[PDB]
Amino acid sequence: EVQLVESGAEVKKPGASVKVSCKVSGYTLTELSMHWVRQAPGKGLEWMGGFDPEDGETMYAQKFQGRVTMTEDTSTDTAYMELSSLRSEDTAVYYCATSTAVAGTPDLFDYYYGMDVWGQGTTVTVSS
Amino acid sequence: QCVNFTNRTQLPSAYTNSFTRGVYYPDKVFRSSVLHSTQDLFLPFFSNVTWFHRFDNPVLPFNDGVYFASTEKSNIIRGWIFGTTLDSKTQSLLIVNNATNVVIKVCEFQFCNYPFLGVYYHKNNKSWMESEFRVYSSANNCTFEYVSQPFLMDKNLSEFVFKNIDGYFKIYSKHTPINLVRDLPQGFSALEPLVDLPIGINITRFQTLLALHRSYLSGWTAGAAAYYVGYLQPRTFLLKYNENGTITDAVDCAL
Amino acid sequence: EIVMTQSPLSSPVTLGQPASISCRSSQSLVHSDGNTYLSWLQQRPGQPPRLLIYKISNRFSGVPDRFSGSGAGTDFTLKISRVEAEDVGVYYCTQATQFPYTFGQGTKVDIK
Ligand SMILES: *[C@@H]1O[C@H](CO)[C@@H](O[C@@H]2O[C@H](CO)[C@@H](O)[C@H](O)[C@H]2NC(C)=O)[C@H](O)[C@H]1NC(C)=O
Ligand SMILES: *[C@@H]1O[C@H](CO)[C@@H](O)[C@H](O)[C@H]1NC(C)=O
Ligand SMILES: *[C@@H]1O[C@H](CO)[C@@H](O)[C@H](O)[C@H]1NC(C)=O
Ligand SMILES: *[C@@H]1O[C@H](CO)[C@@H](O)[C@H](O)[C@H]1NC(C)=O
Ligand SMILES: *[C@@H]1O[C@H](CO)[C@@H](O)[C@H](O)[C@H]1NC(C)=O
Ligand SMILES: *[C@@H]1O[C@H](CO)[C@@H](O)[C@H](O)[C@H]1NC(C)=O
Repeated sequence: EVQLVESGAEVKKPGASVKVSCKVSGYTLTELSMHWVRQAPGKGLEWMGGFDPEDGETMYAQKFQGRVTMTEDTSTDTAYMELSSLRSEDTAVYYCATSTAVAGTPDLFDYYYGMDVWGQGTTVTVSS
Repeated sequence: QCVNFTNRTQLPSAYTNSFTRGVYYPDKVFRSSVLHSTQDLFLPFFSNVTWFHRFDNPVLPFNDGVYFASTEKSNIIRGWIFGTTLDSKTQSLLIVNNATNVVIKVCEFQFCNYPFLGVYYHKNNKSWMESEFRVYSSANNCTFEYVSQPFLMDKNLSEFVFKNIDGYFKIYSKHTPINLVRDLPQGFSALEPLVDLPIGINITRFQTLLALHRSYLSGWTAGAAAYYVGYLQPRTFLLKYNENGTITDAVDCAL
Repeated sequence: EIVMTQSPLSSPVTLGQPASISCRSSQSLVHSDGNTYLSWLQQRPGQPPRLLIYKISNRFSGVPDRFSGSGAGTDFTLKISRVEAEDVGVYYCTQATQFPYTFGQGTKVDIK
């Protein structure tokens, strides 16, 4: 069973980098399609971007393009996401979710698209 | 990445007859239509060979040499571990087979408590890979490597003989179609020499490597494999070479 | 972009009475492979959401059997048979067929 841990909550001057990390265990990071979801307080959670298991690697939202960059460290099994140019609206909780890239055995495997195991969320806060 | 498995049970083991299996070519000399008597490490005729049906793979002793046999088509059995203490204190031998080649590798392996070849899906290069970090945590000071054509291929019984004599690890093998699964077959089939490896290590124990794959529904769910293990003894055989140089019969001179 | 509408926005239900949660999709969620990749997620206060149901009706590892899913095409229902105290919180319906992945507005279920 996949288990996920997150990084610490963070504050900054606006106009700098973010490094939210998400370390998986039980399943290594190359077996997992990895997704990042933003939830604002008082609003429903919306999907920022994540892995596409076939015909490409990563897909992004249309409103987050030019900001969000996702990269995966296989050696530490850690998924990292960054986004520059922080606005005051961006203050949110950042859920890290994952799923198995395929479903089945080496005989008769089929591609799986989903949002299965969600880690806890880093609380990103833009402030003074 | 050693995977500690809970509720591990001992593998069921019965005892079967060996009949006349386990004979090999003792030298690389062609002989035609002769009766050649040789004294070597042979599996004795009609001996008790242990048949091993989440189960453990037992770390069996090596003794003077090991006859190994398997009747399976699922390709669970992928190779073997050889050594004495099977940690990073002394050297160890690892034989791993996959679909394209065989890797034989002598390093100072720190083997896992439950070693298995892990088959897992890789999304970046988009196919199922096999991880050798599931059998050992680390390999260092590695003195021998050898990559060759795989010898775990084609209902078909696969037979191996492993010896570790005067600096050389000798592997003999034979693959034969059989039509029964409960016992070892009757008839007679000599094992051709497969490889002579200039290893020069101490080997007192061995362990079979099984391939376990992810279910993608602990996480590693694969079927159990059955294999036959017998032990060679210093013993005099009389081998019958026909006109084409093939050992077609043998008599065990102590039986 | 596929938008999910979720009905009703809130649902007060007592202990043991079954409840139904409707999810409607503007686009038909059938994939090329054949599986329609819809999931029902449940979120508790102070807790990240966790997967209840994947692929319309298939139950995830460890979810209790008082959750069931049904429906097809563009019309989907989540049925809770016996409401207990552990089911309070927000429920979401999501797809995974066409990028970007989208979520419903979420419904709130309480005790009293
Ligand atoms: C089967 O085994 C061979 C031998 O280990 C693998 O081929 C090697 O793959 C590594 C990848 O890290 C390369 O660095 C080596 O150069 C390869 N060696 C050779 C001789 O090809 C192969 O990838 C394995 N195949 C599977 C499906 O596991
Ligand atoms: C050895 O073989 C004999 C012959 O059947 C059998 O009775 C005996 O139990 C076997 N012993 C062991 C230890 O396998
Ligand atoms: C796995 O990926 C590496 C790097 O992308 C590549 O070199 C290798 O060939 C891939 N494996 C196979 C079996 O093709
Ligand atoms: C072998 O590896 C060990 C660590 O595992 C190291 O202490 C030792 O120096 C190595 N032997 C060499 C480099 O000859
Ligand atoms: C070989 O290994 C055994 C088991 O550890 C040990 O008792 C024996 O002394 C070793 N022999 C040599 C020559 O190292
Ligand atoms: C030996 O070789 C000859 C000539 O190639 C062949 O006719 C015969 O079938 C072979 N086998 C035996 C058992 O004689």
